[PDB]
Amino acid sequence: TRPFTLPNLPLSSLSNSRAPLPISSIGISPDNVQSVQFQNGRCTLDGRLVGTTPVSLSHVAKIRGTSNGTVINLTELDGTPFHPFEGPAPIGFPDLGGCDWHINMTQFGHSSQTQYDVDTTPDTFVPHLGSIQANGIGSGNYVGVLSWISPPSHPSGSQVDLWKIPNYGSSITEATHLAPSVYPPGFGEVLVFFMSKMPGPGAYNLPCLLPQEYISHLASEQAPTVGEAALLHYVDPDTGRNLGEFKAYPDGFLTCVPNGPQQLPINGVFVFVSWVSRFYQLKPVGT
Amino acid sequence: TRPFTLPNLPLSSLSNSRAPLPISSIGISPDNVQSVQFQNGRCTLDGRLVGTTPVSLSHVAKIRGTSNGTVINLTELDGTPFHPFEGPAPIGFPDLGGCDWHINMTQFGHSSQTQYDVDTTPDTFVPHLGSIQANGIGSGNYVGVLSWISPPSHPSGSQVDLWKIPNYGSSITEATHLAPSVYPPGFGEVLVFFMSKMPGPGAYNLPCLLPQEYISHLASEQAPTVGEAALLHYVDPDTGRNLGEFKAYPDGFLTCVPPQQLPINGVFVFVSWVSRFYQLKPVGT
Amino acid sequence: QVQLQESGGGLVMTGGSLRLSCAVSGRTIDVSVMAWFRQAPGKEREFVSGMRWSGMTTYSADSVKDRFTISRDKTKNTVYLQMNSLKPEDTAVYYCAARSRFIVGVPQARDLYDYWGQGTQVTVSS
Amino acid sequence: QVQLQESGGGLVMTGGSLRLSCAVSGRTIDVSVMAWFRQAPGKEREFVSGMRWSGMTTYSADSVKDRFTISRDKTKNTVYLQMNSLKPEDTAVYYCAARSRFIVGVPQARDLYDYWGQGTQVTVSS
Ligand code: NA
Ligand code: NA
Repeated sequence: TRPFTLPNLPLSSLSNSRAPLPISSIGISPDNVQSVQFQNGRCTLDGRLVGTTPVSLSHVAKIRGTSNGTVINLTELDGTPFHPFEGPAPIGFPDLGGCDWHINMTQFGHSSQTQYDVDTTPDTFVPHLGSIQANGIGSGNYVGVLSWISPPSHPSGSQVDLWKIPNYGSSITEATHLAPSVYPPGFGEVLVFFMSKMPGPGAYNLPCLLPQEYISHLASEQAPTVGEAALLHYVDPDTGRNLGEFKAYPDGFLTCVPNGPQQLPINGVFVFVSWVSRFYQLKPVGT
Repeated sequence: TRPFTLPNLPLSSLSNSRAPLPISSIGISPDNVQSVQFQNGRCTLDGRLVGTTPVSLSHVAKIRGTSNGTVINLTELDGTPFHPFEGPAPIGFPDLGGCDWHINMTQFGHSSQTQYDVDTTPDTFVPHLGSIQANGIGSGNYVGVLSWISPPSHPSGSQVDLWKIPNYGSSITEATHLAPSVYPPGFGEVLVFFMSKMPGPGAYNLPCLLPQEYISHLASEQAPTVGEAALLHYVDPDTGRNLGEFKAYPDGFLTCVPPQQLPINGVFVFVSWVSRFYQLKPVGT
Repeated sequence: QVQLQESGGGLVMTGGSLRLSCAVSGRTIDVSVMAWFRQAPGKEREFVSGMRWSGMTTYSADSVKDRFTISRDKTKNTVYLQMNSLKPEDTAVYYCAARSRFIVGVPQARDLYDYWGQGTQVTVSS
Repeated sequence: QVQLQESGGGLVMTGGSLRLSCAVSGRTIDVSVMAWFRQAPGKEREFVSGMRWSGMTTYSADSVKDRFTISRDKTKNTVYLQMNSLKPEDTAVYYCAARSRFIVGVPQARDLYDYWGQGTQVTVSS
C-alpha cells in the first residue's frame, strides 16, 4: 500500500489551480460563504480529477475554438472535439464566476494577440453546449488564456466575487455532471483556500482548494485513501515548529478551526501526520 | 535512501518548461545543433534547480518590473529586488533565443493588457544588470507573460531558432552563473527534447529538456542520485509494451539511441541505475 | 464526474445469449478503462472483462474468456458485454465499472476502479 | 548555480579567536541554508555550524556550541564563522557550504548540501 504524501515544497513556490498564478497567501472564506463548487482544482486524495480539472497548469483557465464572428465553437485544448450535453465545459475552461473575463487570444501560424471580453451571464454563454458568444472576435481558430478580470457586466454595479463559478448552462438546459459542492464536515471547521493575486482594476484574490502541484502529485501517487481524513501539520521551515493542525478530506480539500489561518506565513509546508476520524476535533490555528 | 522515481503520468498531459504550453511531441535536435544551454527547465535528478528554473509553471516565461518609459527595471515575480552581476535574469525570465518576443503585460490594480515587443539582441537588453528597453511601454509596474514569438529583428532575415538562448549580458560584460551547457554524451546517443507548439506567424516548435511537472516532482522527492545514469523505459499505457530504452543523467536530461515518431501518450518509468557508458538498445530495436 | 447506466439483463435459458450495455456519460474525455464485474449470491464481486477505453487491449477472466466479449460502440459512448453459451453459474448481478485515473493496462482489482453502475441482474435458468 | 569563496584562515594560539568569512554569489534567491564544515587530516568532513539563510535559527555541533557562532552580514552576501577559545583539536580545513533545495531546519549531513567552497586552513598551536 503506497503511503499518502503531499509535496515536499513550500506553498510560496506553488501555483493556484484556477489560474496560472503564484500562491501568495492562505485564507478562509468570508462568513457568508459556507460551501463552494469550483470546477478546476478538484482532485480526490487518491488522485481522481473531477470537473474540468487538468493534470497540468499549462491547461488551466484556457480556451480553444473556432469563431465564425458570432459564436466560438469550443474544442478541447489539443483540438479534440468537445461533445455537448456531457459536462460543464472542456477540460481547463475558466471557472471564475462573479466577474467579466478578459482572455488573451493567439493563433498557431498567425501574428498578434486579441483581447476577448467575456460576459458569462447571458444565454449566449453556453460552454456546456460547446458554444460561447464571439463578441467581436473575427473568424478563425484561436487559443486563449485568461489574462485579467473586471467587475461583472450583470447585474450592473455588482462587485467581483471569485467564490462563485459561472453559469455553464442556459435557459435551454442546465449544465450536467458538474463537480459537486464541498463543505467543512467537522465541528467549528471552515474551508482553507490558497490565494493568488489576479490582475485587474481591483485588489483581486483568487481562492482555490488545492495548489496545482498538489494535484499533479496526487494524480501521480494515487495513494489509497485508507482513512476518513488526513491529519496534517503546517510546518515552518525555519524553526521546524508546527504552526497548526489541518484536516484533508478524501474529496480533496482542507479544513481548519480558526483562532488566525489568514495570518499564517506562506513559506511553510504541509506534512501528512496520520489518518484520523472524520470528526477529529482540531485545535484552533495558533491557540 | 529514498528511491528515484518519475511521475506516473502520461507525457501528453504535461507541460513544457520554457513556456506554459502542452507537450505535443518528442524530438531530437537538428544536425546544426550540438549543445544547448537552456536556462529554464534545468533540474538535477536529486531535485536541484539551476539557471532561472522555477519549481512551478506559474513562474515560467514571465517578467516583472517597473517601466519608466525608457527601461523596465526588472524584479523577481513577487517584487523582490533582482541584483545585477549575479545571474542571467530573475527566476522564470524567458530563455527563448533566436526570436523576437511579444509579451502580454497586465497590472495589479489597473485595467487592460498591453503587448510588449522585445528585441533581445541590442545593447539595451541586459537582464543580467536588471533592465531591458521599455520599447514604448508607459511608466508603471507590470507583470507579463510570453504570448507569441516572431522572427528576430536582427540579424535581418534570420529565422526563428528556439535552440538558442538570448544574450543576457552586453558587450560591456558577459552574463555570469548561467546554467552550463548540455552536450550529447556519445555512443550514438542524442539528447531528447519535449516539444510544444508556440503561437506566432510560423510553425514554431519549442524544445525543452524536462516537463515542468518532472521538475516539481524531483525538487520535492530529492532522491539521492545513487548511480551514474538512470535507465528508463517509455511504456505504452494500452499494451504495457516498452517503446524504448532511455537514460536520464544526473545533470537532468534524457538521451536515447535512435524518437520523433514515438507516441506522446506514454509514461517514463525508472528501471535501475546503470553506468554512464551503458549501451542503449536503439529505440524500437 | 462519470455516470454509468446499465441495461440488457433479464431471464435467459441455459445455452442462450444475452448482451448487456452500459451508457457512459459525463467526463469521458479521460476515461481510460471500462470493465464488467459480477457478484453472485454468497460470493465476492469478481472481474469479468475489461478494455482500454480508447485503445485496443482487452482482458477477460479465464472462466468466461471463450464465451464473453467486451466492446465499445463505434457511435455512442456505450460499452457492451456479449454473453454467449450462458450457464446457470453465470447467474449474478452484473456491474459496469469505469477507471479514469492513469494506469498501464487493464486492471482486475475492484478497488482500482473509480466509477460503478447500479448493476443489472442476469438469471440463467435450466 | 551558487559560488562560494572562503577567506580568513591562518595560525592561531590556543585560546585565541578567529573569524572566517564566506562570499556567496550567484543564485542566492532560494539558498535556504548556509553552513560551515571542517575536515582534519585522515578524518571525515564534519558539520560545525549552520544557519537558515533568510531566517533567524542557527545551530552548531555540540563540540563548538558554546564557543563558535555563525552569522550573515546585514549588507553584503557574506556568511561568517566566529570561533572563540580555540583548541588544538580545532585544526582543520574549514569549508563553507550552501543548500538551495527545500528543507525544514538546518541539516548536518554533508551529502544534503548543494554547493561547497574551496576551503580555508585553520591551524591552532599552543
Ligand atoms: Na450560461
Ligand atoms: Na544583451
